[PDB]
Amino acid sequence: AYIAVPAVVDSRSSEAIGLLESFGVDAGADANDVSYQDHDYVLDQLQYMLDGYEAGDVIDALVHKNWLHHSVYCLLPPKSQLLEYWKSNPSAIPDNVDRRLRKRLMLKKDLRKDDEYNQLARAFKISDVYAPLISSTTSPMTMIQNLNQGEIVYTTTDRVIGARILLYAPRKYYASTLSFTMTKCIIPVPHSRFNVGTFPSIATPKCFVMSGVDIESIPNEFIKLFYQRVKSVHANILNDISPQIVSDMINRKRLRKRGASHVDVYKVDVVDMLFEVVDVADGLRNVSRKLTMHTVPVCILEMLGIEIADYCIRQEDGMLTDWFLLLTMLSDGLTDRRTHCQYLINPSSVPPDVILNISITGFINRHTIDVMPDIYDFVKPIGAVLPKGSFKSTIMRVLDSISILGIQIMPRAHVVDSDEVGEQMEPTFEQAVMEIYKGIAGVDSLDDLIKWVLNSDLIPHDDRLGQLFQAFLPLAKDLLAPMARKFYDNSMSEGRLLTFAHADSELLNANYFGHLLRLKIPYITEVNLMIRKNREGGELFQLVLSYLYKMYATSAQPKWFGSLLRLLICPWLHMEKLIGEADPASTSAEIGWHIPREDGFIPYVSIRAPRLVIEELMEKNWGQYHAQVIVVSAKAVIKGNHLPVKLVSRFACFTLTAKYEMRLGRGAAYSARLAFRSDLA
Amino acid sequence: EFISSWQNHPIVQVSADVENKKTAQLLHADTPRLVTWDAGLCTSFKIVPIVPAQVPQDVLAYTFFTSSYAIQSPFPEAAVSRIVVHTRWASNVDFDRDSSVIMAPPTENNIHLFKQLLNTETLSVRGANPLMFRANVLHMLLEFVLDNLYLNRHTGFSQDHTPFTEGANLRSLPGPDAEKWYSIMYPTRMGTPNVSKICNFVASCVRNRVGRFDRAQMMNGAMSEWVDVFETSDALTVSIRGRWMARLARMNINPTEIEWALTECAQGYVTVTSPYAPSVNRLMPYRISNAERQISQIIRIMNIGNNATVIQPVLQDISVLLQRISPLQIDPTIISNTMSTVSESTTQTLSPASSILGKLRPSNSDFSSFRVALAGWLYNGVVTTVIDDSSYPKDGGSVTSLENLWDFFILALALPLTTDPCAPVKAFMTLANMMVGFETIPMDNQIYTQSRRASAFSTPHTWPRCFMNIQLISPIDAPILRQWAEIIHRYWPNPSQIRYGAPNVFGSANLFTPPEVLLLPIDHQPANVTTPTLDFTNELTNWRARVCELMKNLVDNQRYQPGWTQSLVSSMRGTLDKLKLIKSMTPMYLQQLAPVELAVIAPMLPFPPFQVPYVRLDRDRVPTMVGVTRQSRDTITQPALSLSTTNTTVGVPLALDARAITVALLSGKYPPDLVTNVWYADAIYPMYADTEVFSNLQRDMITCEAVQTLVTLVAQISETQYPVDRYLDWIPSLRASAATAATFAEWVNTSMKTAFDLSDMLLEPLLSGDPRMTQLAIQYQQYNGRTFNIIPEMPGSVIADCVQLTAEVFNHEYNLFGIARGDIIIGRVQSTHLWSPLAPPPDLVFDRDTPGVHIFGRDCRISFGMNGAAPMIRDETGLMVPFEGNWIFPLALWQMNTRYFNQQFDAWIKTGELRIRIEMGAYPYMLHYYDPRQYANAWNLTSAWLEEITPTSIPSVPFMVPISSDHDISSAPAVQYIISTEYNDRSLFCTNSSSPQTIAGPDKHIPVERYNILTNPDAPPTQIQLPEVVDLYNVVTRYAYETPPITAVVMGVP
Amino acid sequence: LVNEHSEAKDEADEATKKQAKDTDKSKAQVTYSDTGINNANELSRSGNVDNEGGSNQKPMSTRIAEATSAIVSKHPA
Repeated sequence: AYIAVPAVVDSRSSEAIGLLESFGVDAGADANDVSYQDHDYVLDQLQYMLDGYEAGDVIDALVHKNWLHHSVYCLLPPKSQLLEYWKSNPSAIPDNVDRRLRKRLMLKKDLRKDDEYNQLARAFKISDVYAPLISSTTSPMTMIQNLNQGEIVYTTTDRVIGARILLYAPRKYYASTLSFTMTKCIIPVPHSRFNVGTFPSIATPKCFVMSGVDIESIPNEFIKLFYQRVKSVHANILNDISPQIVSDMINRKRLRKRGASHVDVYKVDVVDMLFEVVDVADGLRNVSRKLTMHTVPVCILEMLGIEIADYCIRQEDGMLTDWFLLLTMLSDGLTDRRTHCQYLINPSSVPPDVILNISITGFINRHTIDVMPDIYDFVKPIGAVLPKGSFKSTIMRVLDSISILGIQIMPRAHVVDSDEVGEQMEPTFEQAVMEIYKGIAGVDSLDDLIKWVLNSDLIPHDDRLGQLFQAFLPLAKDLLAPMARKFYDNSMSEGRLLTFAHADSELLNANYFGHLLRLKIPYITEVNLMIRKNREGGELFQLVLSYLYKMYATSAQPKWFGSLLRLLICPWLHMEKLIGEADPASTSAEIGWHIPREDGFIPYVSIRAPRLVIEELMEKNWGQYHAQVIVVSAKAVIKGNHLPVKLVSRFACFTLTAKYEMRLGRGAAYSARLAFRSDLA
Repeated sequence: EFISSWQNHPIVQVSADVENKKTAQLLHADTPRLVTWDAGLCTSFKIVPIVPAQVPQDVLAYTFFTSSYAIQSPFPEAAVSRIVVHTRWASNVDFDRDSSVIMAPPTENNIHLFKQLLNTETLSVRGANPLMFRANVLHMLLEFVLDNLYLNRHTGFSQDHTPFTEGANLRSLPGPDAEKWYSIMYPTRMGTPNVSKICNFVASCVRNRVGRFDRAQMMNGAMSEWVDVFETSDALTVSIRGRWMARLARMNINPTEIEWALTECAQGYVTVTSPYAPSVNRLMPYRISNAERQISQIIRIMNIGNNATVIQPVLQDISVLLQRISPLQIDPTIISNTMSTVSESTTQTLSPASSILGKLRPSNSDFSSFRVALAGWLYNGVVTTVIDDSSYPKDGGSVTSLENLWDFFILALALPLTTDPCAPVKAFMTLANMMVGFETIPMDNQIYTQSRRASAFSTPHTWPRCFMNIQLISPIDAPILRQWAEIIHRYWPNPSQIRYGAPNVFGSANLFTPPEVLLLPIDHQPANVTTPTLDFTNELTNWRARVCELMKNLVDNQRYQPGWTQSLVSSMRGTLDKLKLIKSMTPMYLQQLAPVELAVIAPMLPFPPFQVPYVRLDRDRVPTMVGVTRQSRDTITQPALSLSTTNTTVGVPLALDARAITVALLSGKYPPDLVTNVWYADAIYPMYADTEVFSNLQRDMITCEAVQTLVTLVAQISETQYPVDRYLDWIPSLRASAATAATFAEWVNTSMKTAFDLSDMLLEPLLSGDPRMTQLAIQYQQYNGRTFNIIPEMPGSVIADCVQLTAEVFNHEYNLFGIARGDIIIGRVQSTHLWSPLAPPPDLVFDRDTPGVHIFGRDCRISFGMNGAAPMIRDETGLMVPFEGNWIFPLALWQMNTRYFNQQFDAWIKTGELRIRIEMGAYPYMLHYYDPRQYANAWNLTSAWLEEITPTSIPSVPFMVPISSDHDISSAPAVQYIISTEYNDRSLFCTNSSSPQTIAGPDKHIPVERYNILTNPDAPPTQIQLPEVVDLYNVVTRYAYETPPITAVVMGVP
Repeated sequence: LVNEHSEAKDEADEATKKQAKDTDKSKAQVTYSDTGINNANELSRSGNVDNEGGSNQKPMSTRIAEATSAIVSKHPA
């Protein structure tokens, strides 16, 4: 029995992690029933093969591989080197060789100028001795068929796929080959009742395939392409099975902590959420819409209790509740299940498309995804760009009240508001924007400007907004940009901070330093403004301002906001399940700038991890990075290069932001290198 | 300021799409998901409780009722129960078609289903526009059909161990919690201790029609091939699945004909084998009629219409495949070696060898352009390969220049390999241009004179008279040029043909040529040996020889020779002689091997060949136009009449390089020791392990299926030229325009794409243009005016038939879909009787022919009362009438004057003696149950309904129906305002199902006709009562066929 | 629960493997698999189907378990 799952599978590692129940298959009693095949080297071979062939034909050939049949390649040297190899140790020559050549190879003479061996060598080719051969001019289908029957397949090239590669004559003879991928040395497995492999094969009428219909949900690119092609060619001859089916067929006759190893904390499980917008405005109900939420981590769902029942998402105030904000905040948007277009949420209680009560129905997909955004090479300050009307205050307040493990991640002091640059000038940017109106003919007041630019439906005329931008852009680029530049330059001094902006071009024109993120929201931001009362210049002015910023932004696809909160929260929440019991003295750490004259030390990064991980961290070259500290409210500046992220770990979830302060006197600018001042235990 | 603005960027959608990726579609198309297996119950109708049973009660002790003993029941034990459609509510499928149709119990609102299509203008969430009811219903029916396209699966059985049945075999459902299914599948298995409704019904049934009925056990020790079982189901879905399986079975093939087809298509170079023994009835649905292939081919042509970027990558793909399979490869050094031997003097200012080698420059990458030129032969219908402008001499050249002579030589050898019909004229004019001033000929007119660029002559109309009639060229005044013209007429290559393909499996997509036939612009002559040797008896060899001889005559002409030194003349003629006898193997390859390779490759193309006849020099038969149509004109109905004036021309030229093709023609070599039957056996073997062709066949089937579904559906809301049934006219619908039809077609296309899991694009070319007059045809026209057209006679379509069947059924079971037929009557009725408002007593209703009624039309106008006089309104007969009696309104009349009418009539309706009948046709409805023993007034519901009517939307009609009782009860007054016009209460299933009988309120036993098999001892087991009554207990056929991959059963011999 | 064709093929491989071991050689000289004959329609007896021709994806006892559990009635309230 063979089952293919849409994830990379390895013989030793994927077993330790609950890969099957990372999808949802229980598989209670192991009983040595499930077995895994290593397919990583197959993926590497596929990547290498992509350098000489189309993806489609390579995939098509690879599909026909039988994974329950054992076979392997046998790399050979080039011909000229093969003969000279046979000259040394003339005991490996196959019996198929011409007797004249064999007799001449054992001559024990130098054979430099034999002048008869020359002709014999010239009129010789490898195919005369080895029947199945691949010579870099062979279709992949031929290779797959050759491995399908027979145990040894001979080849004169390393660009082959499907199985391991063994060596013929010692490495000295192979000079054209340099890759060290999986080429086994000259030195030289059964099947369980079930077998799990990444790839799906059609070599048998009943090689099963996992659910695998959620093509978009597959994280890895290569696996996604493989599955897409397979179902786009052979849709009607596949045996699709669901996790419940797998659980049954594993636990048929039997039903009636991952051991101890290093644990990654940036692998989280997410599910698709199905629900609807039932309206109970009267004693009866409605089924107005059916929607889906895409990337909801399981840790959050288990943390704050989520059953399947008739949930209400509004309080007496009239606005949305906090937990619903967080839940929608951690996802990748919504989608209507009838029309497959994107969906956006109306926050206010305004008749068109109101959401008051919802009812959960079920959870369909489940897979593990990496959380590292992969643009996090170095530990740098973070700048997030959100449009106006994005619940900034609510998000900040909710984030501040998170004290998971005695560290209080994301404090209010470590975040800077978008508008903070605004009041640096005694006349803020906003009143200058208000006064813009004087530069427009036919407009005598800000109110006149508002009624001029809008068309009674709160829509810019798409031309008058043109001259609004014409007048507004010089103000921004001549006044806001320099003050923003100084503001960010000073802000970097106090340490790592979370920065919010309204358009990325603000940060670009201010020469901002650090990771840049453009994030969007699954809501109608514009409607969020005019309901928010107690505005200074009127809500309509805020609408016009938001339109101006949106036009000011660059052309770049903004990711979902959840990609940030997931990294901010989920690793810590997962690690709490492991460290929540141990002694904090041993399972804690601290990274900071060292300055000799008790001793000067200012914290930089806070580390929490198990004892073994911290001990491994203890021996690292923390002295390689230097900075200049000046002075409790101390502040420093890094010279050279910033700290690479992998130096921390793929383990040991840490703090994204920090504030510089000296623990208990002349102002000094001595020097700094950072040291692993974590702890003794 | 709560003006509800900025709610318009909502649902308003987007249709414009940038579609530069036609190449990806053309090179590879997603396969439809045809075969799917359902292991659950083949049903879509669910009985649901509405009001919990009156248990315990003061009349009967609790020990009487069956529920008190925790006995499972086949039916809900409730005071009221109803039937609700819920597609695949019990299914257990492997692949989801994601097109479920689900309603709620009528006590729960269901309005959102009927506002799903075109109510983008509707504001309220509780309302819907009546004028799109028909469109919404059609969409609902289409999704209902699509969600049920499944094949029943054979699971397994087990003999009963209890005396409840006489040792029947009971089928076991998969999945968890299978306990509840056994009580639902087999109602007859229940015990009958009581006198209650359910027990009585069960006791009045036959006892041997349960469980497994018949089976076909072929192989001892394998799965039974199929079985027949008595189990809960519905006749409608059973019929749908039966016809679906019938279509699939018609599309079936078996391994033997598969190996025959594969052997045939490989021209005998590949041998494959099939097993010879009792099989297990695999299902391999790959055979379709030629008509579907032609339809798909025409659609595919219309995509690439007049665009070069869409077709060019296909040619590169074919070139790569040819280079992979062909045994011909470039000789690196042949030209240089043969030209290094010519003798010449070092004192000459010029050297012919230098010039020729400089112009040739054999960059070895020229065989790519040679291969694309070869591939062009298969698609002269849409692609016309031509020689690029840059190949011709810049200013026109001159015969005295050596460089121009070599350019003419290159062009002369390159031209005959292109598919351009106007090639020979350009070959002649190329020399004519160089020969101007030196030697003159008469031309047609002052525009296309002898000094035009040769490439300008591109159409048959520009063929010079002197070229078609040789005698006009003076043998004295123009010897060389007349000689060239004679050579062109006498030695231009002759087209031929060759047979290919495997029609009995692959069909044939040829349009203007006979099936199996593949045309070539070169005469094919099969080789009779497998060890080729050099030979000079070829068309192209003769062509090269004649060209060399013409150049040699030109050099030696006494009027031109004295301009050259004798040594240069000798060198030039020696070079020409060397070129004449070069040992290039390419002409042999083209004459003998290349047609075989093309015949092998062609059936496996993703885009099958599309050719028009090759004419050598018959200027009358040169094709001039190829067009397709997708619409029809205003009144024309017959496609053969509108095809001429409603076609769009299709085609695009492609530019090639003469230098590269000449290099290919001059420098071809074979492997040192070639044996064709071994080389091809080795090369072709892998490429017939590809199963893409069958996938393409399935895609082609779905294309025609969808086209027919589209036309049938559109023929409902509008008027078309095709005959069609019509059962949904009573449902109101707006006056459809072109935009409405386009939107409806977009919805249909989206639904079909979603159902079959297609990620590419379908039906899109038809969406452009008006979909109300679609028709498929193609034609081409010769120069002389004779035209040829092909009208593919549309085959059947199972989905359209099944959709129409479901529509016909809906004409009787509309209540089950939460739809009420007829009209409503608004008027106060106060009494203590318990008749259901859905089945009103006859005396309360009236209609247009009832005496003493008033009918109202478009002229609504009211005269207010003065000084106590009652207000009056104008009848349709011109009478002034007070606000009393019985009236009749078309509904739109109230929609357009909602507020005024409410304000004027609500008081009289509520308290006076006014009763109104509103004409609706069809409308969604809502139920509100109430306790008979308590006072109940329904004025609030009717008031809300009346006040919420909008000139765009109306809400669901509310009804107040009493709750049935099984024991004596008191009575209390009830005030009713809304009643239906005719019977609309077919949805109800049973009342007091767990009690001995119903005393008060509406009464209804189990519908006996729904269980005709059990209730009637004389009915044959396989009887159905469609389309009037859908049954709930049927005979279902469950299959266990295998669907192996092709390569699993047919394995080639390496 | 393995396909009959698979078992016929899987059994063939094992027999071939033991042939090699019996003759102390890596590659068996005589093989029961990868022969010229296209014996695709071959079936081998497997535990996937019961004696009624039904799928054995659920055991007989368990199928009887659900079957007669739906007929039981409990002592009244």
